[PDB]
Amino acid sequence: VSKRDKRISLDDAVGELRSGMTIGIGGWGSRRKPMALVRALLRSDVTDLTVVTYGGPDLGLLCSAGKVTKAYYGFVSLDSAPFYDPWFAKARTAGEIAVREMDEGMVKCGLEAAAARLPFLPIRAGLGSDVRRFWGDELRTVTSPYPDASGKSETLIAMPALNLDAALVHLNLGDKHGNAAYTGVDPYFDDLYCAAAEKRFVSVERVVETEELVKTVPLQNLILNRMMVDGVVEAPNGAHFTLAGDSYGRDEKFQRHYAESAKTPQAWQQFVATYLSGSEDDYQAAVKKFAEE
Amino acid sequence: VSKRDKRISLDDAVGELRSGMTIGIGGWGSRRKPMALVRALLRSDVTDLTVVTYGGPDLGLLCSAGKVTKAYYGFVSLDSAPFYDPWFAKARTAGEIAVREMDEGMVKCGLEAAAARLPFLPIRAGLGSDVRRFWGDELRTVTSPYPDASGKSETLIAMPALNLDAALVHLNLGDKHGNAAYTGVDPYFDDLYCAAAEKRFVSVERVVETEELVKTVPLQNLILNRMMVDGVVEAPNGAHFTLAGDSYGRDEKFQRHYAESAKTPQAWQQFVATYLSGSEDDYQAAVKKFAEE
Amino acid sequence: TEVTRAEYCAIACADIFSGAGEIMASPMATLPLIGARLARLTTEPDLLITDGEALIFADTPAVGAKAPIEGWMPFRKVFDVVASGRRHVVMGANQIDRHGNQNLSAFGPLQQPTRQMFGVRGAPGNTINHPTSYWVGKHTSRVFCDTVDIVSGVGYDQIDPENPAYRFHHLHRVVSNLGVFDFGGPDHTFRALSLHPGVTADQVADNTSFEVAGLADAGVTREPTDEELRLIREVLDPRSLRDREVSV
Amino acid sequence: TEVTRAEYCAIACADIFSGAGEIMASPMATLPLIGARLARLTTEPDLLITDGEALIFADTPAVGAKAPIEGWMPFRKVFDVVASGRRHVVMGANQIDRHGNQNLSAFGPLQQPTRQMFGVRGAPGNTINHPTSYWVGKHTSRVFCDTVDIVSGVGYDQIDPENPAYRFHHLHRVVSNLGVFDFGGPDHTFRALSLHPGVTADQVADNTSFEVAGLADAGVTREPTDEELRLIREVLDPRSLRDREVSV
Repeated sequence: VSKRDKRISLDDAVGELRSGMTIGIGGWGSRRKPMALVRALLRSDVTDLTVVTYGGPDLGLLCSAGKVTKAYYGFVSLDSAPFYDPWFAKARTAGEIAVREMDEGMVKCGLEAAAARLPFLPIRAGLGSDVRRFWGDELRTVTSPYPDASGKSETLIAMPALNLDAALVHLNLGDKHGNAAYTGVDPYFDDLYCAAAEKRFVSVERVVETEELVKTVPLQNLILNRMMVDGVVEAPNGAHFTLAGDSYGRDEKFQRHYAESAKTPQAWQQFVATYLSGSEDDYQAAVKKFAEE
Repeated sequence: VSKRDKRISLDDAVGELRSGMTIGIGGWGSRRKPMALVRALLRSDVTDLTVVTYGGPDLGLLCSAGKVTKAYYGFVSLDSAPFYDPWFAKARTAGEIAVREMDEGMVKCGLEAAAARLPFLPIRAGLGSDVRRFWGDELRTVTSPYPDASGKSETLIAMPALNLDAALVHLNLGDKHGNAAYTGVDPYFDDLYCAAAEKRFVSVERVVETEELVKTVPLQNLILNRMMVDGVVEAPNGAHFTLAGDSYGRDEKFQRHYAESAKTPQAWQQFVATYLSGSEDDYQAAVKKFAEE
Repeated sequence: TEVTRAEYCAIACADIFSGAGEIMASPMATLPLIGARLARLTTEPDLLITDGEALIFADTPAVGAKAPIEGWMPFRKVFDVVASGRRHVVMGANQIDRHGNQNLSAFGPLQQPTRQMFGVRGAPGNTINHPTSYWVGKHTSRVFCDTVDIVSGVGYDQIDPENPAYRFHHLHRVVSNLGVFDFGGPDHTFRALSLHPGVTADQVADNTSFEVAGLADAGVTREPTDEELRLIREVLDPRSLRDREVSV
Repeated sequence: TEVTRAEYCAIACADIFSGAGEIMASPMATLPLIGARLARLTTEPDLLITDGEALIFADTPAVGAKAPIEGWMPFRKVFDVVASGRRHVVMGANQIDRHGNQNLSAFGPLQQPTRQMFGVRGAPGNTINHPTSYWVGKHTSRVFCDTVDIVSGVGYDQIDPENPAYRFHHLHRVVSNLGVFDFGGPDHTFRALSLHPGVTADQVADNTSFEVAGLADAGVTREPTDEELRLIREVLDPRSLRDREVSV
């Protein structure tokens, strides 16, 4: 008898997604984004998405394809030059997406609430700010049933659970059952995204044996167990062009090429035809040839 | 210019404590308890304590000295034979302490609330159970301002913050400024105890250079930073007779001797005179001679 | 067939996890532990199991044995698993009443008990969040009593149907040295599903304080398969540790 | 004395942390970063500082340099620090109004801006939880305006005095290329503490949309000590990166 073999292709995983889903995307800004899974989304007809993210070029690419209806985020950033994602900017200034922009800590809190199957968690962040106006009646307060020592009761933001239909995350190593690890200095929040979601897809740089996984990294880096994953995709360089812990840094030159290509119809159509219209292997081959000028 | 040198003695640290304080004690059951700090408490006149703990022989020893007025705990256990702490049992059956016994997960939740300076966090654990009767009106509920998809609003336990006057924790390694790490398979909750407290005392097996600390353990084991510690005590074997990660296992024979000594006046008086009436060095010498029979 | 009462208890504890899928099996006694691991080696390979301390096992080891690991499960993360619902715990019990209220905390008054055990531990969070089953190695009227002294495990008559915070409560099975039970009797009352071979209905009735639903009609616990007997006797419990925890 | 405007800005940014003690200094721009590290090497050695990614520095490095580390501060743990209050952030700002409401999110309507930046980031949580200061390298009436487009940083006129959830709000300083300011004017309004040498009151008034409290009486920013000048010029910013971010 055997544990479930969850290995699937990029297209297989996106084949499990549906238009109208709420999808959380892991990583942070231009850091360990599941970019291969995002490119597989772009090739599909899945659209009308509600996206929950610490936004980077994942959200930009989805906006470039008109696939985003509503976005929950703490920021959108490319981290390095040119810093602002041009497609998010275009979607925003055109009013093409509804936003529930929020404080960065509120994203973590919302995912924690969903992970614990709670309808809300209280938080100070958001009070007194225009986060209240971004959300309107979708963001309410909750009053402590215990007053403070002064006799006054605190009224806090009731951060609602960020329940997800699906989570897309990219990690450095994993086995075929969904045990997975990060390498490098930060897990970001990918464990929380998986715990907040119904369907969980993890791409990894390399699929290894379980025993190989657990002898390669410290215990503390094993941030996904089998209960947190539904499909495992082997995607070497699958975070390109974002950084990926100890595996590789950010492809800064290509990120600049991505951003500049958004500026004109001819440049973007060329970027689409060259990088976004074939397989992941086609993309990786084209990125390799770009690197060699 | 230099960072604060927080190195102090066991008696110095207890000298900062006051009768009537709420003190959280780290570790778990008979696992990495700050036993040297507890013994320093026993030698002092500090009493009338409210104790917050995943209880083990720390709480038993404090109960043996009549130093506990009220106890917040998820359990009390010696983990191994004879499993039940005899002094906690005596205090309970004599009605010598008030208890706010709670589900194990509620302790973590209460410490998290205090760490975040929140008055409560919602939790399911406790509902429908006699945790409600242990606490009475000290434990109230909170209703979600968001109904569930059915139209019904969840009403959950509002776990109050477990704010501490002081935290006592023991870790395997630390520097003289309070950066500290565990070794072995579990941090337990010592970071949360420190974050929940006003005054924070950490005993460590060995005080090392900062650079030695950070090259000995993975990043993820550095569970205390300087903002979480007020005093650092070098206490080799300072968790005896509980286990301590990779440093040493539990002194099972001595734990049995401790428990059996509680049974009679003559045995306990002898245990007090032999182990609890001198310095930590006196205790360690007596435990060494016990080991050699 | 030369199957012992302990071996019937073992396969009954494995059957607790039938249909469990990819959740954490948390057996808190030797027989439920043999059962969980027996299930994992037969029909529930996707169960997660730990070493009882902080490590998730990849392979399924003998009782008291180590195995290669697949993940990390320190105590603080267990509480995340509990809150997520993806778990089925098998707890012991000092008292269980007719609606599944359970006590492992202490006997007597809450603030001055007559006998102290560990306290409520995780029983309140377990029973409010995810499937919970109980193991009782010596089925007596003192265990199965009309009223428990302290409700550490939530029974069915505590549920508020208007409050969805209670919607995950589910007491799956009680396995004892006499048979297999659930709370599927009328009004969610203690109900006999099977009696182990050699156990009579009168023996169950004489050792339960309240009426057991369906007792007169309960069949006999199934035979273990040859494979289950091999796994119990050769792989999981070669040292007969199961027999120490099963009365008659 | 041959001190540049950038060097006055550097010591003014160090003075932000005077009396800070053992908290996390989170400067989000080059001048505040030089200031925080200058403070750490002079009068505030117990400040915690990171590499801006995930590592806590033991020693205090030059801008853009690595140093031996003393701890781990991944992004998820930063949010714990924020909620704990043990932090003083120095943020940039596209707009700051007279009561300290701040905008770094976007310009124009919330759901269809005219210009998009990063969004609110951590500004709401920062300003509600712990001391917050602002750095403005080009002091203009467009930055210091009557009304900000989007309140990402909470100003003093948002505070509900009946709700203790607001009790940790505290905007400490605004340092610009023209001087040092706080919100200690009447009704917690923008107030001049010092003007850097060579800056006139009229220059501040002409480049601020609203009245600056105490402007006519504000003195001149202090001289750096010789030690501060050595640390800025030899240790922290030998490559003159400070001059790139300070206008005139």
